Amino acid sequence: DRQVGYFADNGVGNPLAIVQHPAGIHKNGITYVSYQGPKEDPYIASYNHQTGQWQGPFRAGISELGRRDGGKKFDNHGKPTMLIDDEGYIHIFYGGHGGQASNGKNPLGNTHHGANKHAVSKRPYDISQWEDLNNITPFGTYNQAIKMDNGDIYLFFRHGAHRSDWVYQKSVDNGRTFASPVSFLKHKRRTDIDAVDSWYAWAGKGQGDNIIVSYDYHVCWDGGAGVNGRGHTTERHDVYFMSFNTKTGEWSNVEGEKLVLPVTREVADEKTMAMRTGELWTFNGSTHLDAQGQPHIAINAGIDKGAKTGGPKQTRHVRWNGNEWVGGDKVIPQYERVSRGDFMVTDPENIRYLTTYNQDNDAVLSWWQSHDGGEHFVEDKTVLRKDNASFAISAFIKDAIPDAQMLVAEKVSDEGIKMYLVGEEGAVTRSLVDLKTAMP
Ligand SMILES: [Cl-]
Ligand SMILES: [K+]
Ligand SMILES: [Zn+2]
Repeated sequence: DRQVGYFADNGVGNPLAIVQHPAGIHKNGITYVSYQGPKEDPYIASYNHQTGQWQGPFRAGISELGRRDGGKKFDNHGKPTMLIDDEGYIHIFYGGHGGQASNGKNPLGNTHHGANKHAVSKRPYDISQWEDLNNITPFGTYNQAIKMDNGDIYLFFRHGAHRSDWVYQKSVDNGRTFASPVSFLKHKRRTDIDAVDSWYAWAGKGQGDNIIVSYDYHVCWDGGAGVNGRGHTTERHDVYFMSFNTKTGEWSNVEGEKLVLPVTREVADEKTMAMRTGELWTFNGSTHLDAQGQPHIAINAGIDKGAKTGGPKQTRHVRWNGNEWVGGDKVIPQYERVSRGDFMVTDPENIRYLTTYNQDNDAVLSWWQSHDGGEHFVEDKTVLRKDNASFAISAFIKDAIPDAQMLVAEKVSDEGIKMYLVGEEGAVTRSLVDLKTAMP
């Protein structure tokens, strides 16, 4: 036998992403991890830090996205999001790319394919057996699950495909029933151009009973519209910020001004804009508060080189300094390829990213540290590096301990992808004999 750096070897497509979060959660000495496996089904494993033992992976549900007739080989939008409820049941939200006509008429958006789904463990703290609840709307993409101190559960998602509101559904009974969706970002026709307001959001815990949300704007062009008939692209710009007080129900901007829901583009431009990106095209990141309660934002942006996706985008750091939004500098200086990363912040000046980028054809995952509030970062330890590969990463694990902070997928082909749990220094290893016995 020997120890290997990966805990599973069956990921497909992009098995992880920062937007589907948490992908993993630490509780009581156990780190639970989830990722997208064969047929885009959600798989879950766990590591016991005291005994050194891995369990799983086990399949938690059956995704429609892996059973489509034709189309893109892998969809990836239904990779899993995890939550542990106050009774210890593990919930997995997965499978959705906006629903389809067979599910109904979507009253808050359009559709695409794949009903959004919700599985729960049959027993508390036991990842081996699952049951379906599917008690959330099927018209969902981009699940983000948050549990408050009182046990209430909020699931944030886009209520359909592009031309859809962003919503949450709230449960007060440990995820067994959910109230109807509440729209917090509005989609609607623009009156000045042939496009629809569309959004991408990342919701996370704030302090106290607050949830914080960073988001970018998608110019969702009608077919044949735009410059020289360019038509529909992934064009996105800018980054915005707002907060949700879950006790009162009210939303506000960084200065505490209250917002009427759902927030429109016009209100957002007036009240919640955090950093304009000019002509740069964006891909949203994440947001976290510093020790003074001030929001910091990771936003990816890059030059539009004429592709349907614009061009490669690099992570940049933005923060509220107490009086104004500042920043926008790239985390990796002078880097012009693709970078992604999540960050931790303590004092407002002290920010650390765990970021992936490529050097030549090698995939790198390394820590980058700033002590000047994100104007300059310096690379510190590399936690994982693989030749002839690229990495997909999760957001930081909920309540992570130093040994197990982020999930990484070593993309080489689009199947058989090795999955890694990494900490401050490197991977949490697994016995190869154990892994082979466990792999389904
Ligand atoms: Cl990119
Ligand atoms: K990502
Ligand atoms: Zn669109």
